[PDB]
Amino acid sequence: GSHDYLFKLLLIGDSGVGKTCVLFRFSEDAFNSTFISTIGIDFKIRTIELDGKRIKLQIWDTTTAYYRGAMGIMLVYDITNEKSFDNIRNWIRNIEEHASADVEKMILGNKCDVNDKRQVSKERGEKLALDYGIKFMETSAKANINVENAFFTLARDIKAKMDKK
Ligand SMILES: Nc1nc2c(ncn2[C@@H]2O[C@H](COP(=O)(O)OP(=O)(O)O)[C@@H](O)[C@H]2O)c(=O)[nH]1
Ligand SMILES: [Mg+2]
Repeated sequence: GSHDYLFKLLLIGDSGVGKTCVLFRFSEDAFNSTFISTIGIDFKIRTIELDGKRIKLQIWDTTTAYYRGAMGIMLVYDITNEKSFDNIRNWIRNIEEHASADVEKMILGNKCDVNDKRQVSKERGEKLALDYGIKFMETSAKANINVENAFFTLARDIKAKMDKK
């Protein structure tokens, strides 16, 4: 090594988009468990393996002094809620103002399992992401679609930058 890695990640997005479920699916493989109380757990930690190294992810759930340690940000909307998607512009603008200069970013279109109630097309999300030069994927905390993908991707981008300088 013998460097150790702890990446502080932040979930941000409108109330109700699934931030807490994303966090608890990734860290406990749970969704609407009757055994887990989520109140008021501020973060969860999961360790992943990258390049043979054990990377600690400290993932926080819901102005500068708010983005203080954050190295990566998941910008979350709900594919069944157009307004939550529309507010992503605003979240991006806030992050640009108050977060670290080079914070790594990713947009998540969550609840992609609810296809009969979809209000935001995958195409709309992809185009918005492409416009800001931000990575994108559709997720489901319920079905465990792209939740690991999202975190592994962001972590890789943080590590790649950190391993340069
Ligand atoms: N079907 C489905 N429902 C979800 C998903 N993620 C969250 N939810 C539901 O959406 C609601 C809001 O989720 P929550 O995690 O509390 O949102 P938060 O306000 O962003 O913390 C809850 O009823 C969740 O069960 C998902 O991927 N699929
Ligand atoms: Mg929550």
